[PDB]
Amino acid sequence: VAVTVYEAWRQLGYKGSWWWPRIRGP
Amino acid sequence: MRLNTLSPAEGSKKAGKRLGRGIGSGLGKTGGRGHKGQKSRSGGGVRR
Amino acid sequence: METIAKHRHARSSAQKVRLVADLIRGKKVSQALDILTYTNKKAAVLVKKVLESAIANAEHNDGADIDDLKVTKIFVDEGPSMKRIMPRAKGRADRILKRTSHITVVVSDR
Amino acid sequence: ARVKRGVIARARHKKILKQAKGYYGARSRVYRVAFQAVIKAGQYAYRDRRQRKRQFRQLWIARINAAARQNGISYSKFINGLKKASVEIDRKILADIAVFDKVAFTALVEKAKAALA
Amino acid sequence: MYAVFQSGGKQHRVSEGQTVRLEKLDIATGETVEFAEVLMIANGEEVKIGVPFVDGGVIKAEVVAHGRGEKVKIVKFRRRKHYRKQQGHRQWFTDVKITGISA
RNA sequence: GUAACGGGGCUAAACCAUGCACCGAAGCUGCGGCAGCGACGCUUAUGCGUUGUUGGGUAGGGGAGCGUUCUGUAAGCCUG
RNA sequence: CCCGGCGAGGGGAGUGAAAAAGAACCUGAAACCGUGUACGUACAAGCAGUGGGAGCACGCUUAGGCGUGUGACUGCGUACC
Repeated sequence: VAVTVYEAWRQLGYKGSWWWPRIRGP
Repeated sequence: MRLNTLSPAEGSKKAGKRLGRGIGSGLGKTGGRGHKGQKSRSGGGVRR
Repeated sequence: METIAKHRHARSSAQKVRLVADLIRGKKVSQALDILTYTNKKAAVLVKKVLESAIANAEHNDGADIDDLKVTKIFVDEGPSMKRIMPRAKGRADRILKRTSHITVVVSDR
Repeated sequence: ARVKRGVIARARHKKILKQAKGYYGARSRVYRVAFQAVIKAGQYAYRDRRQRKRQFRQLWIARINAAARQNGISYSKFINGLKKASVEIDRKILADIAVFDKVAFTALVEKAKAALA
Repeated sequence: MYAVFQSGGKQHRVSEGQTVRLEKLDIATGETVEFAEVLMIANGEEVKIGVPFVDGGVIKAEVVAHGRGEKVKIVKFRRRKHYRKQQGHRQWFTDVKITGISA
C-alpha cells in the first residue's frame, strides 16, 4: 500500500491597493 | 625540560579585545563606537 | 490484575473522543457497554470496540470471570497529523490538519 | 575549529528555569518570560531586605504603646522616663516582656514613672 | 528564670539549658565564655537595675560550633540603561549553650 | 459622578506666640565580612604587619578572569 | 492462539544480551496535550512577585523540633528592548 506525501505552494504576492480615500489626504 | 612544563615570560601575552559579547565584558552593544553617525558605520571614515 | 487494549492512529480528533471517555470512567463493564450502546456519537463505536477487545483479552490470556470487572483507567492521547491544502479566494491557499488519536482502556477485577 | 552551541545553551536555560518554580502560567514554562520574572524577584528581595527592619520596629513600638497605656502612661513619656533612669533595654525585648510577663513590665513602668516624676 | 544581655551589638533573652546563635567570636570551640554585663534578671521578683549592668550578675556559656549561614543573592538592575550586576553572600555565626545564670 | 482638605471626620483635630517630649531615611553610630590606594616597618626580594582613607554610575578608558571545540604532553591516564 | 469487517489496530506465545531494539525501528531534549495524588479556590478588584504568616498533608526524630509541598490574611510594588 502507498505512503502519504505532502506538497505546498506560495502566492505571487499580488499588489493589492487601498481603494478607499486616503486617511489624511491633502 | 618537559613539554608540559614550559611557560612564557610574565606580561608578554596580552589577550586582545572582543567586541559585542555581553554587558559584563564592558564592550557589548556597539563596542566602543558611540551612537549614530558617520564614524559608527561599516567602512565609515574620512580621508587623510 | 490489569488488562490493556489500545487503538492507535484512530481517525478522530482527541477533543471529540474525550467527551465519551468520561462517561464510563469508573463504572462496571456491564453498564458501560449499554451506556455506550445508546449514545448517538461516532466515537462511541470506537470506544465500544476497544472495551470489548479489552474484556476478551482479560478473559482469555489471564483469568476468567468478567462479572466483576471495572473500568479502572481510560485516556486519549494525540497522534500524528496529516497536512493538506485548501484553496481560498483571490489566489490564496490554506493548510488543513487531519488529527488522529490513541485510545487506551484498562480493566481490572479488583 | 567549528564550535556548536548545543549543550551550553541548554545548561543555561535549565539553570534559569529551575529558579522559577511556582510562578503562574507561562512565567514558569517559557524562558523569555521567566528571565524577566527572576530579575524582578531579585530586585524585590534586595529592597525588602531593608524594609523588613522598619516593619518590625514599627510593630514593636505599636505593641509597647498598648501595654504602657494599660498601665496608665503614654509611650513617649514612658521611654523618656526610661532614658532619664538610664535603662538601656531595647524595644524588641520590651515588647517581648510586655507580652510574656505582665509583672516585670509593671516594675519597669514603676521605675520610669518614679524617675520621670 | 531568665536574663537579658547584649553580645554583638544586639540584645538577647535567654534561660538555662538553651542554645543561642550570635555573631562570630574569636574563641576556641571547646572552652567557655563569660558575659560580665547583664541588664535584668527575673524569677518571681525582678532584680532589675536603674544604672545599667546589674552589679553582681554573670552568665555562663560555652561555645558549641562555628559556621556560615545560608546563601543570599544580591541583584542590581537599571531599566534600559545597559547595566546589571550580581553577587552572593554568606555570614559567619557562633553557637553557645547557656549553662548557668547567677544573680 | 460628591470632585477647589487624599478620605473619615473636626469648633479645635483651625490660626498666632512660647516650651518640653516622641516618630521619622540605604544619613550617623554599634557588631561581623570583602576589596582598592597611600605612609611607616619587617622579608630588609615574593611577601608579612601597623595604621589613614576610599568603594552610585551611561558614552568611554584601564585591569583581572570562567567556559566551549581542535593541536602537543598521549602506544600516558579513566572506562563493559 | 484470542478480540475485530477472512479489516486497521491490539493481547498472549516465541527469537534475541536487550522488543521501553518490531521495521512510523540507536539515544531520544523543549515548546504543546493528557491521566493520578496533596494543598488552595464560588462577598472578591490591578505587571501576579517580594517581606511577614496561621492551617493542612507527608517524612524523620527520643519530647525537643526539624525537612518538603501548598498557602488563607497582610505591608510594598505601573513588563523587557
